[PDB]
Amino acid sequence: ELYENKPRRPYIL
Repeated sequence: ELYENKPRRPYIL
């Protein structure tokens, strides 16, 4: 729904 795509693009790949 929101910007829940944060754990898909972690600071450390």
